[PDB]
Amino acid sequence: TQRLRIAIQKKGRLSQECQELLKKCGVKFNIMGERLVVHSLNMPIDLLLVRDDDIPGLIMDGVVDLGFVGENVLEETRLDRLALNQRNEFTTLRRMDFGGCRLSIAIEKDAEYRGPQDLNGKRIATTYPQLLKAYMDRQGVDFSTCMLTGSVEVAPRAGLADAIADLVSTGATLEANGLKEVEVIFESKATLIQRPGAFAADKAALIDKLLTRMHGVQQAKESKYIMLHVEKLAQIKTLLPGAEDPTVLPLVAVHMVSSENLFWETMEQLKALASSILVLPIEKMME
Amino acid sequence: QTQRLRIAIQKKGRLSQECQELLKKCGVKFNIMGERLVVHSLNMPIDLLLVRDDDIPGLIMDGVVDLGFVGENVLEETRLDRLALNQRNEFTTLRRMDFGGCRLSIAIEKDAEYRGPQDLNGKRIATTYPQLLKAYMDRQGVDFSTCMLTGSVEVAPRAGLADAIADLVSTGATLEANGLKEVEVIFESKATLIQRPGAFAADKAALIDKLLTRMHGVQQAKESKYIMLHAPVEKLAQIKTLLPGAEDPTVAVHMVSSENLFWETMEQLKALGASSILVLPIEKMME
Amino acid sequence: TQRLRIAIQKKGRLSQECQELLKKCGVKFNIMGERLVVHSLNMPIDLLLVRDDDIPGLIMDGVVDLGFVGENVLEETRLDRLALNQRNEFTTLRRMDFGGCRLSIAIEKDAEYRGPQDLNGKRIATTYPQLLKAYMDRQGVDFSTCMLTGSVEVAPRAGLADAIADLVSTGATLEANGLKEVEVIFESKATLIQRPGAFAADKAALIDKLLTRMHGVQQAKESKYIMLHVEKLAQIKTLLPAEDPTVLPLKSKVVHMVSSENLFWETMEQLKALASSILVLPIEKMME
Amino acid sequence: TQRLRIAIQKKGRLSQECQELLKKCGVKFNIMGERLVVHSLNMPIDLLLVRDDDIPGLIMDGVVDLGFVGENVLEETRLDRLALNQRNEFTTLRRMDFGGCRLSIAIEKDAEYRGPQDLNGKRIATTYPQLLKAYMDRQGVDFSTCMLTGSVEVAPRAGLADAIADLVSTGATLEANGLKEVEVIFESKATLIQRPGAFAADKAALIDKLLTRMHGVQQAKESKYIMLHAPVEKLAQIKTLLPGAEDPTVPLAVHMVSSENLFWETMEQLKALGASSILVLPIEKMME
Amino acid sequence: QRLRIAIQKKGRLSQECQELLKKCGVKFNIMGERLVVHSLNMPIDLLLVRDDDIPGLIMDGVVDLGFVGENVLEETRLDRLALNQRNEFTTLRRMDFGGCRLSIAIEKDAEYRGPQDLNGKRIATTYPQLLKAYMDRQGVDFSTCMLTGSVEVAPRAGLADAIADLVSTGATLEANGLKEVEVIFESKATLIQRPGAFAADKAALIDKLLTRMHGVQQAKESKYIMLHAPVEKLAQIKTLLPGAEDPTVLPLDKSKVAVHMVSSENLFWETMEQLKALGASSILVLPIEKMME
Amino acid sequence: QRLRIAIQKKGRLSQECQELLKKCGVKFNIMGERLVVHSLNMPIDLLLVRDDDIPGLIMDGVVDLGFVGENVLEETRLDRLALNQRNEFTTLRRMDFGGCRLSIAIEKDEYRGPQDLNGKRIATTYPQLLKAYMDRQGVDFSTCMLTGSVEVAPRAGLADAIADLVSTGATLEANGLKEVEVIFESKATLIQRPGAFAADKAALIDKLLTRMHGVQQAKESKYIMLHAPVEKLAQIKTLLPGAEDPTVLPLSDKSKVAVHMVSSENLFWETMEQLKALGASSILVLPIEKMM
Ligand SMILES: Nc1ncnc2c1ncn2[C@@H]1O[C@H](COP(=O)(O)OP(=O)(O)OP(=O)(O)O)[C@@H](O)[C@H]1O
Ligand SMILES: Nc1ncnc2c1ncn2[C@@H]1O[C@H](COP(=O)(O)OP(=O)(O)OP(=O)(O)O)[C@@H](O)[C@H]1O
Ligand SMILES: O=P(O)(O)OC[C@H]1O[C@H](OP(=O)(O)OP(=O)(O)O)[C@H](O)[C@@H]1O
Ligand SMILES: O=P(O)(O)OC[C@H]1O[C@H](OP(=O)(O)OP(=O)(O)O)[C@H](O)[C@@H]1O
Ligand SMILES: [Mg+2]
Ligand SMILES: [Mg+2]
Repeated sequence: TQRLRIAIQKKGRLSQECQELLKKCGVKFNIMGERLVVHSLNMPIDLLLVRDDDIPGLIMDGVVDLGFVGENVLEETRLDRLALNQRNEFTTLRRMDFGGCRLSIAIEKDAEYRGPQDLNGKRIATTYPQLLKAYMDRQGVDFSTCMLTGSVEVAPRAGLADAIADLVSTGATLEANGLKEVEVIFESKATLIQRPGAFAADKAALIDKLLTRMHGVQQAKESKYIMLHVEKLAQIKTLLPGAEDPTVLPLVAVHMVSSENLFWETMEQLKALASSILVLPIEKMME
Repeated sequence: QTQRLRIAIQKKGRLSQECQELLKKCGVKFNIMGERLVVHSLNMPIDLLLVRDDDIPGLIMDGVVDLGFVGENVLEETRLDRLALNQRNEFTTLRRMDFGGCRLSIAIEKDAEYRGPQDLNGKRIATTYPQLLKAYMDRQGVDFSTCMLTGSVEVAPRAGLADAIADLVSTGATLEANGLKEVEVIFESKATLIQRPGAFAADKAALIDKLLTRMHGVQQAKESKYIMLHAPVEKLAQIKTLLPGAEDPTVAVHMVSSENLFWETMEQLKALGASSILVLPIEKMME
Repeated sequence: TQRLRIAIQKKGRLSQECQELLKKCGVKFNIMGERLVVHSLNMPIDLLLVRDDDIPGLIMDGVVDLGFVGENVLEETRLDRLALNQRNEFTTLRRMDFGGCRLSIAIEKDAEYRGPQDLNGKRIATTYPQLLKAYMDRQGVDFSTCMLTGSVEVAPRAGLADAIADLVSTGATLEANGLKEVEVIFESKATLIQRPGAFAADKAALIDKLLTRMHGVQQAKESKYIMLHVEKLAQIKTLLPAEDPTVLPLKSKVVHMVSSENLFWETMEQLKALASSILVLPIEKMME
Repeated sequence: TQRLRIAIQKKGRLSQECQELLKKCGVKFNIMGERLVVHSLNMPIDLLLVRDDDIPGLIMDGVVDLGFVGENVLEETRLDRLALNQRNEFTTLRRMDFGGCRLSIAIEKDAEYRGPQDLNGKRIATTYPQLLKAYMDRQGVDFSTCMLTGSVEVAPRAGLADAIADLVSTGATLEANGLKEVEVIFESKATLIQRPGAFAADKAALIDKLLTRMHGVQQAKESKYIMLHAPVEKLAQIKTLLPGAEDPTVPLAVHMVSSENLFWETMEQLKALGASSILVLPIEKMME
Repeated sequence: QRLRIAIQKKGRLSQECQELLKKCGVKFNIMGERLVVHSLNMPIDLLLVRDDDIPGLIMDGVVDLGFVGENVLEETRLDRLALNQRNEFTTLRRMDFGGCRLSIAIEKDAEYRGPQDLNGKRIATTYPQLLKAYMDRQGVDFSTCMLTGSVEVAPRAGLADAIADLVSTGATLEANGLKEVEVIFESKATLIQRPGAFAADKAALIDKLLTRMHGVQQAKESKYIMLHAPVEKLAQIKTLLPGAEDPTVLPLDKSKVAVHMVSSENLFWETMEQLKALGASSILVLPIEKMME
Repeated sequence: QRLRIAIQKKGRLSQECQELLKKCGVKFNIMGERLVVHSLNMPIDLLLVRDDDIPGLIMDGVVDLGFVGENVLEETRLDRLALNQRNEFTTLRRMDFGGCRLSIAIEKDEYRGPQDLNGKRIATTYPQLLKAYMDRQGVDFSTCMLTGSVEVAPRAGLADAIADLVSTGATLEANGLKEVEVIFESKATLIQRPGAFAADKAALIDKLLTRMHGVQQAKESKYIMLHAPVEKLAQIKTLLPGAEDPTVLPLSDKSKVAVHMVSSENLFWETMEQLKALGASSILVLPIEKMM
């Protein structure tokens, strides 16, 4: 009567990473190419392959149960809706470790920027007018907008705007168009959100199972099994944060699980205190 | 000291290449330097702006560019979205292109009955072109709900999001893939060349006029052909009828057609007893 | 079936060139990707996108009306069938100017070959055992076979056979595997064949229309409009071969005419040796 | 002085997975482009990159020593050969954990199938006529065949046959062409077979070394080092949930090696018994 | 014994050279990374070599003809004149391809009124000889920094005040904080011949090939033009197109006449617009595949 | 002021060098064809230069460290010693990548050994390394210096033989030649400009080197767990001279014991087979991501 409906961006780098995570969590399915409803083989789950821009909208209107989407698109649509008294409520279940990107202010290379107040009175081009307003209201700076749905980087050289606010990762497009990033106003990752309202306890249990699995996939990526050699224990313990007590062994030899990746800096700190520092990977876990 | 003529063309898409091709066939020289979105003409006082197609009517309507290449569908949808918010919406149409053809069509599920528009009365319809859909349904006097999606419209029926859809179509591939059939053409679009409203410096006026006359000539050369054939003298008046064109045939008949010869026309000519039908191309012309 | 059914190889260089020719002849259709029956929008025609290997078989069993296929696959299947008294009759409508390739005998680079008789008693690997037999029987030379359905070029170095008979265009694979082409046994192009038996006169008329159009597409590719500059006219006429040249008005000068073949440099040079202001214009479309 | 000759499919899914396994077993070699005989650098082994369809043929004619091939192609060729009294004997050394796929009967979507008997008298298209016959004889149902070398999915919509028997995984091709899978007739994996007859004891020892290593490569894929905390209550139950060879070692803490992959379901079972800090470490290489 | 022709093995210059030999009716197929290539239908061998070695090979008589950038030719001529090595050759024809330009570039945030602003600055280049030729001609002293590539590194790295590189996009310059400020050499590809005497057969062959290349160029440039003009305007139209043969004229009533003729250049729009202005009509331009005066 | 490192701009050698700096915790992103690259998290500049210029730059002190083929380093050292130019530098570490070999090749159709080259003309892009080789074999030859497409020379009648870089024989077979003699086997190397550093910059190079050592040691090393008879333990220890002292745990019973330890090399199958032969069982090898 009702399977769990999950909205994923149809095509994009964000799509593969979302499909990959559902599969790493033991959700089996095949995309029957260009068909946009995908039925899970082994679980009572439907995938809807939609434009990312529509996903907050769908989640907010209860029309799907779960949704994978950029924090940037989500917050922009929430604000566009709050501006029209449209329902804008949802529950955030988990932040992904992917889809990273940032909304940044950019100006022409040949231009001085001491801070946000240097934009007071200038026109700014953006595809994220709401997130730009939120930032400039917070900095108390007045500006004009120039709304373009893309090719934002055109606007300054084209005499359309004094500056822009765009998504950025590399800065290739910026250099190409005579611009430099000068201010991060929003840092986004993908996020997994849930429609508002009540859930059948079966469907509740399913989402809980899925989430616990996602937690495990992340914890295995991050965590590491560390073995080292003597008798300077408590300081070493502090230098390697983790959940459980380290087991201390025979000839001292310490075995334990880090919660974070071991960095070179940390390894170097340990030699400065320790010897035979090993880090083994962890394929799978559940605390 | 003066602002160059600024022309907006879609940055990336089918429509982009065909527009760049035509400016070059009209003797406008320019080279695209990668992801740079302002392009300066080498030999003419012209700038190109490589923007999203959806923003072009917007730009033209706000006078911020001079000329714009855009789908008749995007243009009419944005004119209506704007008239609904008392925003500018005025522009002048210079010329319809012989490219960018496509149609907005209503589609429903394959195994479902459609006698005519009235069968949609009260159904919810998903579309990226809410205004053009409204225009059509008001003309047919049928009431319906909308469901706005920014893309992947074809998802909506199978997903239980809407009873039907209104999408761009050519082949039907996406429709068949998603369990739908086109049942009703509501808008037929080609690309068009529009001009911002208001006054033009007579230099810039003269330039647009030169460009238009050249565009006419590049189209006339595509359409026109030099034809040479042998016929029975008796069949002359009939042959004349079969080949519409501007000038009289010379004497063996030599002449220039205004339309492309189809096979069917050539077969008609052999039937009149004409022989050695040649069609030579015309690279360039000006009546 | 009441629509004309045409078999085309599904995917391959041969596929594009076949679709292209049907479209140049005014047959409109869209491949709805991975769907293997394609219905024409504007003509009573179905396309079946099948393996090339099955097309002679389908044409011979009347199950399709027309078929585009390599002359090599066609003749091999005809012979495999004649060997099992299976129906192997069909009608060839036209040879294509595409799908060119050749079955060639290849041996190891460091090996001597004075002619076919140097293969007498040797084992030969091929995916075309029938065409190989036809060749060797014609040369009266006895040999063993080693049948492999591909990667034929492996056989000598692998000690499977003394030589091979493979399709060739470049010879990349041959050099890579230590071999040289030494003898062309079969030259193939694609060909358009028709099932045997009777046709409804409507369906007959349709195939005839299509063929006349294909003839015109080819004739326009080959032909050229030539204009040049009084004695030696009859000789010039001979040098440029299907109509009288119209004799120019402007003595010192003159000539306008249509060649049936491409003008080659050699021919142009011959003309200067006799002529001046030699022009060649293309012909987009024609019907003699 | 003849090296051990191993046949692997030249190009396909099955190729990479076979090359990968030879390398994981310490056979070094480099593919030099379109070259089809590949010599091992460090072992007395040649690889032959041939069409998969020819591999059972080669193994059965003793012309190669070992062969990697789909169980489906192998059984079809054994039967096609037994039907022509050609040599069809070989020895199966080991079944691979890759190349999974299944031959399935498919019919048109909007058509009823209660079971095999619904096919009695229908024509069926397939590239695997023998495996289809084997299945239908077992179910005692009579049918016609329509042999196609590929694009089988065309046949029903094209009016060439009532149903088909094709390889299937997702169903994409089937949906695209108006068909539904309704009956699995053969489940295949890749398999490693040996030519029949005697082996020199050196070459025997080498195949045995290779097999023992393959066993170890598989055992390392399957096996995992698991570390967890549990109540001493529910220990015997935990033992049952993690099958392996050795007893688990046990301050708190259980260390052991599983013989199977831990699934999420099993990990969830363990948390339910009240176990905590469940780790699974990979094993690159092993030998019991 | 055959005609030996050197062409750059791989590069934009390679395709355009192979294309031209084929358009001239020389048949051959490249079998991958095979570098000595025989023509099927003509007594001609192709050598696929590095562009930098081609002037060298032609100058040492080891090949007969060579396709190469004017820039690498002049750089090697000078490198050789500096070592009293043979630097003599004959130039047969300038190509209408292989365009590129050696330019001086300096840091964006720096003042440059002209070449004299380089006096005493260090300059990086892959073309040390052409750089010297330029600086001698402007009478300016400078230091060099020779690098075989990645020239654009030098200024940002504090290796050099300026650079002289091949320049095309501008992207690399902007990326590295530089601006082109001065063109020192504009190159096209050229076809050169080894020095010495030729067997008259081999002479005749090169002459045939050259005449064919002339024809391929003349067909690119030329157009068959058909128009209507007032008979009074004909002589004037003739004057406006010095690129023309004498037109064949036919009457149509007697006001206008129909003119058919071959231009030597393409008609620009501007010229076509000039013709409408004289009161000509129905100006058509047909392409020409192949031709020979 | 900051540490300047030269790496080949584009080539297989480039990726492997960038990869190693990142595996050593140096953060940076290449913004297209920008050639001076600043590290985000360390006082380190990267220069993306042509490989041929790297020895030159290191030798002229203009950069601090340089990643480069042993072959181009030795060729430029010799080109320079021939012009009394400074050719001094310090070698920090040999890489386990950038393998390739300069080989002599002649026409397929007689070569008994190097003396068969006496008096023949030879084409190469490495004229110095060719001279070094021929001097070492005491053989005289003519040269033909070309910057590339060396394999042309014999078929073209320019030269009797060639000396080229080789990996596959493809180009050789294509052009009617056979490799007959390896004259130089190269790997990439990490070299340092000559002179004094400043103890900050000294400390940094030392940190980087120790990290590179650790990345290599983790590639090579393995955590091995096995069962053996207690009697066989000392013998097993001997068989793995690559080992730490094993932690040994008794089972259940006292017959077999369980041994956990770290090899310095990977275990070959052959070694694992040797261990089963001593009557060890349940030989497991786990990977090691990182170590020190
Ligand atoms: N088959 C087709 N489907 C869609 N648009 C088509 C088609 N054929 C022509 N067009 C034309 O292309 C125009 C824009 O094409 P394009 O594919 O760039 O659109 P888009 O995907 O909406 O782009 P954008 O990134 O601006 O949203 C349409 O407005 C229409 O006029
Ligand atoms: N989804 C799949 N569909 C078909 N075969 C599969 C699939 N997955 C695995 N296989 C296996 O791969 C084997 C051969 O793979 P491949 O795709 O190269 O075959 P092929 O295209 O029939 O090859 P050939 O060129 O020899 O005709 C099959 O016989 C089967 O055992
Ligand atoms: O079915 P065809 O005639 O081949 O046309 C393909 C259709 O698919 C696209 O729209 P769609 O809304 O499906 O794409 P989206 O994922 O961008 O929303 C495109 O705009 C075409 O209309
Ligand atoms: O349906 P899926 O599980 O996605 O499997 C893909 C299908 O593609 C192949 O058939 P195809 O129609 O391509 O036949 P051909 O190889 O002869 O063209 C293969 O036999 C599979 O059945
Ligand atoms: Mg759009
Ligand atoms: Mg197969």
